[PDB]
Amino acid sequence: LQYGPLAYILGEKTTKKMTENSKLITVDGNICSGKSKLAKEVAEKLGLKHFPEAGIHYADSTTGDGKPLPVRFSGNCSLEKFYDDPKSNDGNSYRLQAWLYASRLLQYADALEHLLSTGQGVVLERSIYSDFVFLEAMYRQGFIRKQCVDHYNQVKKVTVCEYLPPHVVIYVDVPVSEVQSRIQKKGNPHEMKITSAYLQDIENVYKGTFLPEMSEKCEVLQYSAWEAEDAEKVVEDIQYLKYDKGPWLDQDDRKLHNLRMLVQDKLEVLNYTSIPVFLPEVTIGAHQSDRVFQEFTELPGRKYRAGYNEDVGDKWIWLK
Amino acid sequence: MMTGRQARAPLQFLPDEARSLPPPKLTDPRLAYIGFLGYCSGLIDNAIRRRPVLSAGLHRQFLYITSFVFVGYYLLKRQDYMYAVRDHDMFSYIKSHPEDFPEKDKKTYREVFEEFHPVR
Amino acid sequence: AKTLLHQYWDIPEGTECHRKTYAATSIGGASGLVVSAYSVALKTPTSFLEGVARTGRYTFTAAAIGAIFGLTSCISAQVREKPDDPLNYLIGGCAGGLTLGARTRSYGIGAAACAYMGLTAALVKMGQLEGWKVFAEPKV
Amino acid sequence: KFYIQEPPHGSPNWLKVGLTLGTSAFLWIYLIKQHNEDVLEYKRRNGLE
Amino acid sequence: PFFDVQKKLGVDLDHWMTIQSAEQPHRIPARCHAFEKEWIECAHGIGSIRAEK
Amino acid sequence: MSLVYMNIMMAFTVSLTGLLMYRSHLMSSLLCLEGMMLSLFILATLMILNSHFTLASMMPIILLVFAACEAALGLSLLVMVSNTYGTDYVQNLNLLQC
Amino acid sequence: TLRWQEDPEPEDENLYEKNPDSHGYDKDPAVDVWNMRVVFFFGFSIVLVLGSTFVAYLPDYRMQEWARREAERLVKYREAHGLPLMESNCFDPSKIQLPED
Amino acid sequence: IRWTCARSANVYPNFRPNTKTSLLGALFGIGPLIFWYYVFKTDRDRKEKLIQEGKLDRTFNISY
Amino acid sequence: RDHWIHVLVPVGFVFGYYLDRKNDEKLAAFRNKSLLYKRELKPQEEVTWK
Amino acid sequence: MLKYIIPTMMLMPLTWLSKNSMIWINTTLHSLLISLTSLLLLNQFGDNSLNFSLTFFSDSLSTPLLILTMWLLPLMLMASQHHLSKENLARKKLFISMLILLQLFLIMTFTATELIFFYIMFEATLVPTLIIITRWGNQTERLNAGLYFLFYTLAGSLPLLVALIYIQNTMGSLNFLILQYWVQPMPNSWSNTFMWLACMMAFMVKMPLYGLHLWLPKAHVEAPIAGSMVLAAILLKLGGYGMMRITLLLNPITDFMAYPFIMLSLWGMIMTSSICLRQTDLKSLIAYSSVSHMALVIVAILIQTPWSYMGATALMIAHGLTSSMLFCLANSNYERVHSRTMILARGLQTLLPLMAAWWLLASLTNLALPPSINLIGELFVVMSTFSWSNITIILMGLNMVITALYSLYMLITTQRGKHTHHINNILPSFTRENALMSLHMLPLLLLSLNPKIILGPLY
Amino acid sequence: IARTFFDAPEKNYERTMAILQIESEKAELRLKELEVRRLMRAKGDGPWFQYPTIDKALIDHSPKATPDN
Amino acid sequence: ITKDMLPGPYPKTPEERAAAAKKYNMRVEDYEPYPDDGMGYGDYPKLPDRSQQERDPWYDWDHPDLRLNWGEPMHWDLDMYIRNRVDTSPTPVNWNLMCKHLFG
Amino acid sequence: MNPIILIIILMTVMLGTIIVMISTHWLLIWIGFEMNMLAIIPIMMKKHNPRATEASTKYFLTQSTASMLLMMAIIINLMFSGQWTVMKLFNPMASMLMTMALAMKLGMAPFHFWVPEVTQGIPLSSGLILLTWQKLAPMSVLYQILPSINLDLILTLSILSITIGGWGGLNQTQLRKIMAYSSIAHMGWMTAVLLYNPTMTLLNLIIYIIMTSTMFTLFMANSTTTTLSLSHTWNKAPIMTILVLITLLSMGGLPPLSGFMPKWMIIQEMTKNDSIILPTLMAITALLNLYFYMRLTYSTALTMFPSTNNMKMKWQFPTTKRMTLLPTMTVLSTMLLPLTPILSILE
Amino acid sequence: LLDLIWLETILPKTISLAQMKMSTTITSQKGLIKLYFLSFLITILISTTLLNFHE
Amino acid sequence: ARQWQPDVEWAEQYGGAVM
Repeated sequence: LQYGPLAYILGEKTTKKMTENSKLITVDGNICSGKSKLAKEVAEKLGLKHFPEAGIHYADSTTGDGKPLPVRFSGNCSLEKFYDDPKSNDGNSYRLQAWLYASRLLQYADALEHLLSTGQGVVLERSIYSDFVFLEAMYRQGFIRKQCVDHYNQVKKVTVCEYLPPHVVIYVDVPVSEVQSRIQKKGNPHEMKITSAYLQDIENVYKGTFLPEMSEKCEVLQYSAWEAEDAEKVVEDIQYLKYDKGPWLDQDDRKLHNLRMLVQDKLEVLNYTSIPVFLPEVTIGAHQSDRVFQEFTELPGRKYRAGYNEDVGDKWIWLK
Repeated sequence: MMTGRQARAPLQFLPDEARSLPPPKLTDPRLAYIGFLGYCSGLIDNAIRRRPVLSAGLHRQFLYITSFVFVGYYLLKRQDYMYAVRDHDMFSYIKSHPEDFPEKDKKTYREVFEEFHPVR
Repeated sequence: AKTLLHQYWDIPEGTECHRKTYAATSIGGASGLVVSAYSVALKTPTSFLEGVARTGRYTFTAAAIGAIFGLTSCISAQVREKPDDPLNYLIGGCAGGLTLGARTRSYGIGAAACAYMGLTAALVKMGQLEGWKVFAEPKV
Repeated sequence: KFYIQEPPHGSPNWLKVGLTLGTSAFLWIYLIKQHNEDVLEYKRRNGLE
Repeated sequence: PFFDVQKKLGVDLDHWMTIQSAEQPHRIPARCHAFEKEWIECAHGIGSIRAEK
Repeated sequence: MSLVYMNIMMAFTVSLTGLLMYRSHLMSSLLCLEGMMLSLFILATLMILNSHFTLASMMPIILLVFAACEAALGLSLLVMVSNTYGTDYVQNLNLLQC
Repeated sequence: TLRWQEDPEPEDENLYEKNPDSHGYDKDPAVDVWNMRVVFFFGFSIVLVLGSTFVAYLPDYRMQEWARREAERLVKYREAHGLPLMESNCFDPSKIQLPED
Repeated sequence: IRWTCARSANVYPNFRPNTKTSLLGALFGIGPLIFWYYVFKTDRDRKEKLIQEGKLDRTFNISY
Repeated sequence: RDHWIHVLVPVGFVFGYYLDRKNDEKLAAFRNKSLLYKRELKPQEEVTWK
Repeated sequence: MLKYIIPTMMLMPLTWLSKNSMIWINTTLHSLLISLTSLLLLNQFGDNSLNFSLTFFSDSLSTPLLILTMWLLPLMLMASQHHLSKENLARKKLFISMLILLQLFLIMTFTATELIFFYIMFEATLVPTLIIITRWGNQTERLNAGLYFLFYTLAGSLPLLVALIYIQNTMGSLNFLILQYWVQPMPNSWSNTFMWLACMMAFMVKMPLYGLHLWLPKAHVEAPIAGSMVLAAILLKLGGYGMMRITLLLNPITDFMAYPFIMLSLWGMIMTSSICLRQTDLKSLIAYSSVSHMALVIVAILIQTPWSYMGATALMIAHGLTSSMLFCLANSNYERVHSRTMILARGLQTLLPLMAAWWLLASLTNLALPPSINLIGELFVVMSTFSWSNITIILMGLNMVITALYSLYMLITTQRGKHTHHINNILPSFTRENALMSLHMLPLLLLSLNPKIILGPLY
Repeated sequence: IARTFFDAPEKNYERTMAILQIESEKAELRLKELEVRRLMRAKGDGPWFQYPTIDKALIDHSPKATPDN
Repeated sequence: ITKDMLPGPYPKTPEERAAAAKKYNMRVEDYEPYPDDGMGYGDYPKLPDRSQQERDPWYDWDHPDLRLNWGEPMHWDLDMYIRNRVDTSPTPVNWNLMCKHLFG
Repeated sequence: MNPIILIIILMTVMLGTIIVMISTHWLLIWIGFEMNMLAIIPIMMKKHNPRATEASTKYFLTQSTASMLLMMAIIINLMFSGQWTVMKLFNPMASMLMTMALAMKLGMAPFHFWVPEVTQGIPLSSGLILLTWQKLAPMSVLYQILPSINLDLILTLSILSITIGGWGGLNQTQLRKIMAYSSIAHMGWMTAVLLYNPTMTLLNLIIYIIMTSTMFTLFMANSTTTTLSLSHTWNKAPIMTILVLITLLSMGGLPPLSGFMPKWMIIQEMTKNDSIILPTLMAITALLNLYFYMRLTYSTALTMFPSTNNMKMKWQFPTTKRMTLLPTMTVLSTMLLPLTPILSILE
Repeated sequence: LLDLIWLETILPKTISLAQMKMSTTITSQKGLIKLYFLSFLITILISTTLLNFHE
Repeated sequence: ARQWQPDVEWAEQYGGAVM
């Protein structure tokens, strides 16, 4: 552990490195709002680190060699199977939603750690505060059951209270008709199987339950499809904001020290993701879990710790 | 029980009289057992942190064994000292009070009578 | 609580059944009073009269236990013509167990109470005969 | 290289290894010196030499 | 356990206030100085059982 | 022993029985605890001044101060309770039954 | 009704399919043959036969036959001096002090 | 499987202690024990009484 | 060595066997002192048994 | 005794540093070497026992049990390597380590001259046995079986610890030789009555006694095959050995205080035997047969005559061997048909002739066919109980019927008749199973030639 | 077999005699320890069970303000 | 095998009796459980108490030796009424006549 | 909380306990007890939850009543003896008051009601600090006053504590309440032998401290607070399940583990005084402690409860918690039986 | 009747039911400090007046 | 066939508010 109470005692305060550009900016929108590149555009104006949107294999890219592991080890779910079969009997929809929520939580922890450790601002896409807008969009379409929503609400309630909201949230307004036009334009074959009612429900829960929810905890900026093409106007708007709302103002060095100690422990971050609630969508039996774990240990560079793997060519093991 | 014995020289781990006793040998079975305990603790330390158990951290295992052997040697020396103190106090109290410990007339079996209970 | 056991034990076995029955009834009533006090302290009754009713029920149950045990033990020790025998206290303990079953309005509790209370009373008489000590003075 | 992120335990902490081996050697030499002193003191006190 | 740190280290922390016949400011005597002094000089070093009997 | 010893011991006893039977509030129990401390103060200083124990006269002030410090701590806890349920009732401190 | 994720029970394996010469010890044929050889050598030809030879040639177990030889001495003494073949007392009655009554 | 589970693992949850079951258990559980105890106690008491009075034939009895 | 492990059990016997012999050296307080086997020592025999 | 403890404890580096394919070969080889080494305990003298040091000794009673234990370990290693073939390597090594620890605890339990050391390792034998039963048992009821076994044993045996500490405080020593020369008679009092009960009830539970046997038809069924071997072949005999050791100090109260318990076995070995006539389960049948045989052992110990003691020793050894062989045969059938019920697989002599021959020989040795040592032990107990009382022969003779009445019954429904049509996975017998049967049986028939080495310390 | 593997009966005999002597001495020592502990608990005149009393070095023997003390 | 296939407690209401008769593969009016005297029988049916020798020796059974069919609810004492054990087959003369003649 | 302030508060707790241990004046014992209470109050309020506030309030009220009864006993002994030296008391009423005060401080039944309450509402580290460190000073005070301790009262408290602890731990699902009831039973064991041989009380205190430290360290390392997460631990790390199985085996007094060492020694000091019924009864009652330990080992290591899909993510991250002295405390608490006579260093 | 019912009833299961019932009665507390302190007062009064622990 | 391991209802009856 390179950071802890001892480094804080000797003088490594996080308020010494936080500048005026050290802001957490989250760019939102629909599934084809064109928000993606826009975030990258922000990332090439204020010198902020750009984290891409967390998929199934984000944690596989974070750890190990960075390669995506096979799907039986990470996720055990498919996005294409969800698009083709939104009402599957194996519970792929809620399993994918829970895995995506865990990946978004890990990405938010990594972003907070980078911001509190280096003082450089971070641009994210679709943080944990904007993941339930998919979940209800599943449940309002009859894709999942009510107990899945109860389990998701329990997990979110017990794990979202320990973090801080972003400084700026950016929303891109694109209608569902132009969204389906873009979907036909790209040509990913499983993506035309999505329905217009799903996108309409996504937009409805974006506008009625999300923007009023964090109107007060952060500064909200909404753009349409042609205001988003100009990044200079966007960075001019975010550079002229007076941050006087939310809980980011009353942050002492002790509170940020506690937050940095929290986000650097990845097992503590994911402690409450696997709560012992037995739902058929997420519960994995004993024999299957044993077999999959035994397969996972046999992967190269995975049996031991990150510096004690001889099969990948680590030396001086007997002195470590 | 021995609270009044170590009441005039308090907080002494090993007093001067403990130097009159033979020290434990370095090849003692108890010292070897304590060293084995230290080696087992080193192996557990390797195991719970996902390391090669018999391979990683030879210096840490050696430090475990050495520290365990050191502490065990001092504890064994104190243990034999306190048992010697117990025996010395017992023999002194027996010698000082001869009337409370009378020698018994040790009869042979030609004079004593034991009841016979047949098994049949 | 030491004078009650003393006044119970100073009566010789199988001599006067009335005094032994009264002493055992007093001991049982004291035990029931303690149990009822702890019950009304730990579990509050919904009314004052409910608390008095529960206290009276517990006290009467334990007093009946003591009276039946003492009466049966003294009568059996009188009619069997041996005072120093744990079988008399075993019979008294089973009579007390049957009284417990009659109080709780069930049969299985009565049978189990007969067995275990007879064993316990026989053990108590055996300890009184052989001088067994549960709160032994430290002598070593 | 193999790992995308460098492990904290990729390279041995040579200062900690030095302190570990040094304190182990110091404890061993103190133990054998104390044993020799104890046996010499015992032989002096009890008269067998 | 009663770790006699004071007697091992030779320091005095609360022995001046333990008894009543101890040293007092301006040598003010208590009303039972002689009785407690006699009891203390009896029971010194003979143990609690012999002291009480 | 003297009469005032009986009276002070009876005062301590009735304050102890007042503490052990909570009625509605917690401030009342805190006041009962400080009444117990006051009776201890009075008993100790009466015994000390009767027998002309000179040095021991330094003692009851400490017996005040430490216990008085404890009282301050108790008040803070009550305020924290008053910050949660809005009142100092003892029948709200039952979240740990399960 | 939807149920949890679980692997189905695997089919029962037959060791005679992939190895018709299997001894039933292991799937690996060389390991199979070596395990059979180890069991048959150290069980039958090392413990059983040599153990039977050891027990058959135990050096006068529990002194048993020795007592027979001693009997062939004692009777030979006690039939030669006219003594009784066996006395009814184990110890000498002279050296036993009975309690008075 | 139904027959085996009924014969072995279903006997206890469907048992209720009543007068019939208790009387059958007491009659067939501690009846023969008391009977054989009394028989063997009587025989061995008679045998010990005969042996200690020098009445029973125990001439060649040296293996017991 | 490819199969050094096969010396683990036999030599652990032998050393263990040796340990038992050492125990005999700690139990020789009555050697040639028992009333049944008290016998004068033969020439060039320092002990009756080891 | 250090020459057997040290190699047994060095078996753990042997089984923990071996390759993933040669753990079974190495462990079986070295345990067979230890079994060969075990024959040096036969140096027994007609007057004095074999005393090694202040801590360990071995007379002629512990020696057959030690030889049986160190012979039994390789048999468990060969038996338990088929239902663990697909198991993870670390769990395989943990299972082998549990077996090794159980053997080490047993062979230093049988040799402890001091009684509290005997108690300590007599209860240290609980942990590996319970771990094996509750970990590698198959069905749901292994947890309840483990709870029943552990709690019966401990609730019976804590007063044994209290009584042993009382003996150490009263007599001044717990060494068995000192107690052999310092034993005082126990008079008639209630304190001595409960002293006898506290000393006896632990071994009563572990024998098992009828009425305290409820943990046997669970723990002998839910356990795996090696667990069945140790459960039926050592631990019951360990309770019998402890009973033989501790009945020395309880004279002459035993002469009446054994009066109820004998009846509790004399009738008991009838009833449990009758249970084997109406058992739908093969493993339960073997367990109740074990109950009956050990009840006969209980009667033999309680009447305390020399002939009964030698009969008890021979009976314990022979019953251990026969019960282990029967459990092996039942486990082979369970592996082939994947169900434990006896009526499912019938007519197996038409398909498996040599295993039918092993079944016939095991059943013949079960019903005490002369001149096997089963018949020798049963006969000697019969002579001693006839000397005890006359009508006891009736309680013997009826048993002599009912035993055969289940044994041949166990021979018929599993081997004779028309085979089951729909069961078509009856593979031919492996060499491993036949080798296991021969290694179980040939020592028994060889022991019929020279039985004087298992006839107890007063032979 | 007797020459190679088996111990002599004389060696076992004398080893058993030594063992019996050692445990007999240990048992007598244990009984004497129990008797000594009981006696020192009862009377308290020996080095054990010496519960502390007040040290007499804390007394002030200087003349006080009042002569009557 | 599933948990609803094992025998359960004694049925009292008619729908539980119907479900029990459906479980044991028999008609509802042919299913008579043992009396509820607390002897552990549960809902297992009371069969007409006849030995296996009384069955048809020529009809092809699933188990020809046992004279039994796959899925048939077997008797509580089937291990007692096999052809190797006690038989209940009718006799040419009466039982009391046999007992009287033999005793006389 | 600042690290400097937390360190200062922890050294204040240590200083208060040391002040109780090393002082020869009753007023300093009282001062150290108030120091300990006042300095340990904020550790229970580390998270600022309503449950923590209620737990701290209950702990404060119980400790305040105990300290006031202790001061009453000190004042009565002052009146009837005229001195303050920490030794035997010179009034039976003061001895009774002090004994029930220290019983309330230790959590002995029937003053045990706060122990399963309070330990549930505070974090794991603070619960460990409570259940191990807070029991050192009252045990020292009980050690110093054993010539004046009534035997009937202390044995009644011991048997009540053991029985109530077993019957309370028989019911819980939460780990912290289980450890609280186990603590109550263990202090019944430690106080049952105090008047016969206090060296066994010291030995049982040390063994209990090591075992509770090992179990709480394992729970902190696995971040488990209920039995179901402890069941889930088999997928994340099996070695932790093996360690908790061995430690729970040792905590029940199962030989040859080190937990058989104290209680057996306790029996060896109570059959010397011809008390046979009480140790047998206490062992029979401790079988219930063994029962719920067995239930925990059944749930954790002897079987495999089902896990969830997100647990796969936890396979990709090594643990980074400072598991201080976990292997040493695991070894010392389980294989310490063959060094049993080392207890003679505590005589 | 004997092995599967009555011997299973008298020794292990009646004891198990007794400990289960005692465990349920012990831990039926509502978490109220007032009742706990009333129990403390009852315990002190019993130990002083009835059991006579202060003499 | 394979070894039985606890299912959902076993873990549910082991994971309530009270045993």
